[PDB]
Amino acid sequence: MFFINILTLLVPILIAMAFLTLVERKILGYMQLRKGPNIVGPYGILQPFADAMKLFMKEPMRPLTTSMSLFIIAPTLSLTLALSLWVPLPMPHPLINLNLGILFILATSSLSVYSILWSGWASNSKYSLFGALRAVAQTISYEVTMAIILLSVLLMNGSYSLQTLITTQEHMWLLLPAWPMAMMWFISTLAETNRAPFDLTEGESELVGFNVEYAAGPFALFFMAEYTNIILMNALTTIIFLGPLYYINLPELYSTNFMMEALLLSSTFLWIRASYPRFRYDQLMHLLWKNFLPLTLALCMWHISLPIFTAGVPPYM
Amino acid sequence: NMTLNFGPQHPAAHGVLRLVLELSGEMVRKCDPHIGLLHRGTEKLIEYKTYLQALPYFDRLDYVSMMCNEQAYSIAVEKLLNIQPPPRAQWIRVLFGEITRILNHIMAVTTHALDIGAMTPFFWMFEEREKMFEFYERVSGARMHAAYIRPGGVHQDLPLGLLDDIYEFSKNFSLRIDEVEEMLTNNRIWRNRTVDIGVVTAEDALNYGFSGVMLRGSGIQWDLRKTQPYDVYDQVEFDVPIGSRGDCYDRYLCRVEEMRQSLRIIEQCLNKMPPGEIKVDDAKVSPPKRAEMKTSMESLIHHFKLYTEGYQVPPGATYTAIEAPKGEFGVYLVSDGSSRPYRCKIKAPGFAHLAGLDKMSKGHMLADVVAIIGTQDIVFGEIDR
Amino acid sequence: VKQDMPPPGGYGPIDYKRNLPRRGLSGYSMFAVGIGALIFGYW
Amino acid sequence: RSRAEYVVTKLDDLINWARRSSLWPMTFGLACCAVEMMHMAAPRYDMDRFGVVFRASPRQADVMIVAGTLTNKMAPALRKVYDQMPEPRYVVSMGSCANGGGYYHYSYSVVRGCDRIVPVDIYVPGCPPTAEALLYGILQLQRKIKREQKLKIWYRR
Amino acid sequence: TYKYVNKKEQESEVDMKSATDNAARILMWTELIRGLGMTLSYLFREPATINYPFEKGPLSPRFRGEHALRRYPSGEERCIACKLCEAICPAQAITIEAEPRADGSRRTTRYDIDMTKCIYCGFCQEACPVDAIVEGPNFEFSTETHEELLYNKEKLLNNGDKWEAEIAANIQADYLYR
Amino acid sequence: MNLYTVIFINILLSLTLILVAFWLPQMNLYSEKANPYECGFDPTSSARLPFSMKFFLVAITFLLFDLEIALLLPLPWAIQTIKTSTMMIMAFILVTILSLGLAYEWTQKGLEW
Amino acid sequence: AVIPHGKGGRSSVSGVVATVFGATGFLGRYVVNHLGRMGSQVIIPYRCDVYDIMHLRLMGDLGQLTFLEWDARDKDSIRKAVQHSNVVINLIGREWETRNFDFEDVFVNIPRAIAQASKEAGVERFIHVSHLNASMKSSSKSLRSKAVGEKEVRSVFPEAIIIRPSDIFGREDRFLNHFANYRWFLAVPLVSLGFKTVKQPVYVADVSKGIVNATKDPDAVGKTFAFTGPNRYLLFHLVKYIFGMTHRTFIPYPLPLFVYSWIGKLFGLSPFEPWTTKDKVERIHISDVMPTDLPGLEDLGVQPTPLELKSIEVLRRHRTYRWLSSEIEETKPAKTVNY
Amino acid sequence: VRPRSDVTHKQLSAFGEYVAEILPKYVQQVQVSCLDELEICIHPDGVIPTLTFLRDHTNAQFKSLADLTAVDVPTRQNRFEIVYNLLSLRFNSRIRVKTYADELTPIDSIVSVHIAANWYEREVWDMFGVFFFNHPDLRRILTDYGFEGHPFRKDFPLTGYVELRYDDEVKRVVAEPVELAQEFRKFDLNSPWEAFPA
Ligand SMILES: NC(=O)C1=CN([C@@H]2O[C@H](COP(=O)(O)OP(=O)(O)OC[C@H]3O[C@@H](n4cnc5c(N)ncnc54)[C@H](OP(=O)(O)O)[C@@H]3O)[C@@H](O)[C@H]2O)C=CC1
Ligand code: SF4
Ligand code: SF4
Repeated sequence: MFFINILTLLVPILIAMAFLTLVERKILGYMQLRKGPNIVGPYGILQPFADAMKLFMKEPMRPLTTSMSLFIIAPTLSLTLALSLWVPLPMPHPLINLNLGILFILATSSLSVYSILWSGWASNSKYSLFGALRAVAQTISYEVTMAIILLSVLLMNGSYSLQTLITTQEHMWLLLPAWPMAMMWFISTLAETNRAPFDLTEGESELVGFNVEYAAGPFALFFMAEYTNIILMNALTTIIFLGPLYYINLPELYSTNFMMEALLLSSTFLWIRASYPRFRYDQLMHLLWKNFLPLTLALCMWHISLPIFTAGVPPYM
Repeated sequence: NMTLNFGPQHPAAHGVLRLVLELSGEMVRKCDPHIGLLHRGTEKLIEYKTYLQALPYFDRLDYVSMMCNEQAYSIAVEKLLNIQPPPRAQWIRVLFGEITRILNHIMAVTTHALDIGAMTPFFWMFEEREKMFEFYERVSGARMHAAYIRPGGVHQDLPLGLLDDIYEFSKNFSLRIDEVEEMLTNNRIWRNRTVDIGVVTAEDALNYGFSGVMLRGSGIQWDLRKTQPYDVYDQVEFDVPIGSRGDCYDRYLCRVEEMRQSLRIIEQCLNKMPPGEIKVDDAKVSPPKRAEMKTSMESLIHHFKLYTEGYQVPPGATYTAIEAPKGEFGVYLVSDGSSRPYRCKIKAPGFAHLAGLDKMSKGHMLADVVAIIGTQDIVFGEIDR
Repeated sequence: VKQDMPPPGGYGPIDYKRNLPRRGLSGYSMFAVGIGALIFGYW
Repeated sequence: RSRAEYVVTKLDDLINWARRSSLWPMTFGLACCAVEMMHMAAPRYDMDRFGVVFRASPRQADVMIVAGTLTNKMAPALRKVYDQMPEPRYVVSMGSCANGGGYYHYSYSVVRGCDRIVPVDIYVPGCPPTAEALLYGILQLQRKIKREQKLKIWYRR
Repeated sequence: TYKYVNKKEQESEVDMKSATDNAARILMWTELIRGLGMTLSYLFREPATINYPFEKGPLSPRFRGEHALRRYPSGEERCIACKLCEAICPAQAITIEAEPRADGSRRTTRYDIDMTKCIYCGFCQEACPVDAIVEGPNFEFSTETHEELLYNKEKLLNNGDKWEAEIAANIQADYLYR
Repeated sequence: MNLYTVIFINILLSLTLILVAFWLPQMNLYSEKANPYECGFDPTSSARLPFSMKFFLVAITFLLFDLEIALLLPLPWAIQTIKTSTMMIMAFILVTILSLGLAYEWTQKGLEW
Repeated sequence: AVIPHGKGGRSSVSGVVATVFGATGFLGRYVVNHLGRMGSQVIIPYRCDVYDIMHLRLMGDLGQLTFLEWDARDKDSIRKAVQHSNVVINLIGREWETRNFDFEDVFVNIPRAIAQASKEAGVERFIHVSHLNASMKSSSKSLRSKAVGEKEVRSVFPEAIIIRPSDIFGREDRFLNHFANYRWFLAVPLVSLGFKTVKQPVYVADVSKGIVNATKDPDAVGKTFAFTGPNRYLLFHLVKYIFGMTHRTFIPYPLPLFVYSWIGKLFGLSPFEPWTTKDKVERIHISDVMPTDLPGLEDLGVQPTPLELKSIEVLRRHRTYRWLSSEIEETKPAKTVNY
Repeated sequence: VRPRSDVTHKQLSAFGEYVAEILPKYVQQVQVSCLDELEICIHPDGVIPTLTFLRDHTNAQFKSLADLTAVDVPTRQNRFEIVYNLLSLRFNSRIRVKTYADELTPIDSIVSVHIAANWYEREVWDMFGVFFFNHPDLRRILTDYGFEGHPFRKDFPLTGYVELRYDDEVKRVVAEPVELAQEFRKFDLNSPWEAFPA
């Protein structure tokens, strides 16, 4: 039964991963006055499966100058961490409820920065290092504010367990309070998934990036990872800040609304991508260290003070 | 320092540029652009081809502003023949010349964004661009590479429905500029990527021979369309969009204004196009009409000789410059009395601009260079020739 | 005789100037919205 | 149906469908023909609909649409990018400049065709080969990819 | 007549109200939200793409497309080998050699348009006195092998016979203009 | 264990994918197909040579700010501490002193890439 | 015939219309290269899908290379291929007896039918290629079967040249790559510790040029040339040398062949292309025969090219980034054995 | 017949005299075409001096270099005819200063006077072979890296002497002497009858 549950979480998520790609190629399309992929299958539903098969069949290329492990470990790590981080998400009931759940999500995300570092060293191709060193920096920087923003949240939740927020948000979303950080969580979620406004990790016009020397299957796994993440981080926004209504008698309306909010915020980063030009490498770090980190550290203190003098210290457990 | 080709196949270069960089980390210290990847021998081939059979070559030098290019050869050859195009033809060349500057600017503004990372502006305008090519195809038969503007006059009369269709496109086009206007002109992300990047001082721009929006962007007031009015640019009213400071933003804003000013010129041309003939009536210079060559001997002889041998323009040499969308496009045509030219130096607004990349991209990151090439509107056909 | 020409009286007028609309909520009013959310949210 | 032959015919039909449905062309445009495809990528004739999505990294690309003249200075490169593309790979030569020398055939700086440099699968004709015309050529590549029977040949080899 | 773009006419001194409006613009990304609205708007517009095989992008009569050699209604091929179509071809594409046919008429023994050499200028359409060589409407003639693109008299005459009905209609529509 | 079960399936799923990816596809590999890759011309350098990072002082700081965060992480349990006054007095001092570290990072060329 | 006009390069004519049935091969690729360079008309019968023969298209000029669909079991396909050729070159061969084709077929059965038809057609000359040192009694079924063929084809086609090449040295060859690829294997087995099986490699091009020269020379009729090489080698130096250029450790450990023939049997089972072959193994330890015979290279006009000279290009792909820049001069040469 | 204003043919003519007078050490001929274009002709040594006077003279400011080109008249002893076309945004007029240079008698470089010429001078060396002293970095711009011969010279074959193809044997692109499959048909076009006295 546990395996059944393991399958129920991973298989559906992976399929959702696939169709996000399709949805990204139609919502971007209609925004740009074009139908998008509808000719393969009905309305393009078979389109994600089609290139998956093309990608795996095409010859994986191992560059003459390439490590053969820091090359194959990197995608495996990227897919493994991203699919793994869905293990504790408390859609209604979580699967593996962890008392220090949010620290698990923060730690697992942090490990993905290596895959970028390992793939870049493995490729030993310019246009790759230039992509990994800047990339690791972006990801790491957007971790420092990412973590502080969560610590502010937790202090108003009382615990690190993601399951507690379902009881914290039984009367109001944590967006109303703490909206200023939501925005800053959303922008940081955009950086950590290397999506558009912050896609310098792999800029195409700039260093076509970390994936240039990777093809076929090796390419797909990260690929899958990114998109699953795209969902996971959006889902964490939909639990931590937008709290779906929870009724203990019927758990699925929690998951039904979790479904609706996650899809809309997942739709939002798709919409952000088409709408904005990409930021400069230093313009990106200028935002986090200058614009956001002082806001976050100060609002972090406000969230240690709001509890005490408003006699609202949250109940542990 | 490090060296990256940042070269061919990049999605930043047009596909045909080798920009050997000397990146110190991310900052770029020196650029040594290696053009020549699309040198086709355009000017050594023209010497072996008659004046009409060399027109086509001029539609392929800057391949995004075809007709304005072929208005520079047409004006040159016409000068050397002391012949002038008929009144309707001159309006048609000005009508097609501004459709080409809207077409080049949609090319330059949207592809610049494609390089920076904004995807959607390209798709919205490119649909508006095929609407425009249709106008080329409906008047010449080729979507691009028309060959419509002939050394004397233009080749065929406008079909009977084109001016109504150009009104409907021009009527609704400005909202389309307004729409990318909102999506890419105040985005802090665009401004940051474009503002204060590649500033070029006024005297430096004149000294480097920039001569284009690059000249106007830094505040120098020079438009060959008002200063030295070629064709009818003396009977149409427009405002040159001079920018103030020179950052890649002021240059973008100028390019968006010229699209708007060109709609003002296109409006006047549709409102005031004269009834008349589209090609000069000298059979010696412009071919005879299809019915005439099939019923009058003097016309068949003139058709046979013009197509087989040529105009035989009188010996001389001229440098004729017109304001092509990129900048001053000039042809120095040296002519012996023969029907085929002796030399045809195509001055390309672009050979001068690409030279400026090293000076303009000074103290700038790898990413800034992508914007610097984008704001020169460089098409390597014109530079490589 | 019949050649493609502007309609009699000329064509109508075409707009070229930017028509970007300055439509938005005033800044003070805007601040209040977010501030109010926080103020209430905290309570 | 039941026959090791039928299973091997159906499965390539599957393998061929995947390659046919998702052809990722390479972001490599020379001269002007690249514009006449930027029009194919554009809204009147979307290419994505058919599956194709421009991807710069040769390493992640299935079709190389050579657009424009291949000068004798870009030849040594085209071959490199063709050589660095993943194995399943196809070439579409667009433009009379590329399939044959076109205007500029007799130039000293132009290779008279990309067929001299890279093996070419479909030749799309026209000075600016129209954008539908490229789309017909890409669709003709898809007809060529459907006909290929790699698994059948391995079985009866 | 000139026009300043990006030139600030004057120094508006900050007024709290102004400052707030601005600060709000930076803090709550107001202009960024403006941009998102534009793209959401189009998402709701009808896409402009055409089913390519089922629907075709419109081409009017002058479209040059693919070369064809026409024949008189009687059945006598129009070309009389004057060979000025060869003279005016910019790319040297057309190669013509002729000899008096047995009938005694002038005709071309070999007429070879190298389409890869041809840049589809349409001057040949222009130059022909009998208008035997025409730019036919078809643009879809992509070929697997380079040799197929080279065209001899028999392919062009066959191309002419296949598309004669539309070629005649197209020339019918545009001849007054020429 | 329950976590161990999930994780090994997670690695298995990824290792399964990569394996298929390398053995199913057919492969033919002349050099120049595997050679390094820099836009179509020879690299013209080692592609691993010393690469300068203009972000010299930003990098060092991140590490210091990370640690502060660390110290800021125990807060959730420390909120319930009976003292409260000392808690906040401590936490506010930590956040303020690090932020000043940042302040000096800004003031100095650090964080100015 | 076709009078030879031109300057000598592509777009010129040499007048050799030649069916070449196994062109897709490693040797083949080279044969079509020169034939195409010279300007000869080359008909390439092929069975593999068009995708795989694309590599042959750019070779040769337009209308100079013609590809025909052909099946070995179907006699009619061979019939039409040689219809209009005047030179037929046979390079049909394999190392792994495939499910539907036996060594006899690939070497003796098929290459007969082919020359047989060629005669019916009236082709001026047929060149048949069989492995060097091929006794009708040689251990490897392959070599013996090949020997069987060179006899037969002489009765189907008299005065048919029979070049008999040694194992070939070239990029994409086995002789050199096989050993270099033993890297995957931690230890590199070598029967008799790689001794007493002196081997003389021959560059592929030399072989190709030789073959081509045959097509255009009256001196070769019924000749059984033997392209051999510029220097012989005990398998030991060869193996190490290879590993030397590859810059990978060399660990020669002797392996009793009786057991090793078994290892060949193992890989030999591969459904897909077999890595090694029982018939291979024997061949590898089958000593190169001495050079007393109608000479090949030089005799046919090409001076052999030493192995060390081009080895760097063949073995480069097997090196690691660390050694990629390393050059031949840095490395040492192997030693020959006039024995 | 084109409309011609003699105002210009008079203005430009006068200026020509003015330049000539001011720079008599180098100006050999100064003509105005029937197309109202001035074309001071200077001894090659006057390259630096004549340009500088035009770039920096209050009564003749010629700030930008429109183009630098070299026609090649093989008959002429001095084969090349370097032509510099300049523009004066202040006086809205263009002038052309043309000098003569033989193959191995180099001209001075004006990169100092106008930096626009940095590239065009490299273009003239690559195509015609004229050499420019004191040039910062003269090196082929348009031709291939290993190209031998200067292409726009009238004595260079159009098709050239080398063409490129990929050779499998050597797995690398390889030059070969040009072999063309349809030579450029050299139509003779000049008519045996003249047009006017000119
Ligand atoms: N080291 C060497 O290479 C040596 C080779 N030789 C001889 O030279 C010849 C060429 O060798 P090489 O090129 O390496 O051989 P390959 O393994 O490269 O194959 C040669 C060609 O034969 C074709 N072929 C093989 N089996 C069949 C079949 N059953 N039906 C139809 N065609 C077939 C193959 O076509 P496809 O792949 O399409 O099936 C291939 O193109 C061989 O015959 C061999 O006996 C002699 C001495 C040394
Ligand atoms: S083919 Fe016609 S269009 Fe395509 S590049 Fe050559 S010239 Fe430009
Ligand atoms: S011009 Fe018309 S008629 Fe005269 S040859 Fe060419 S095609 Fe035949």
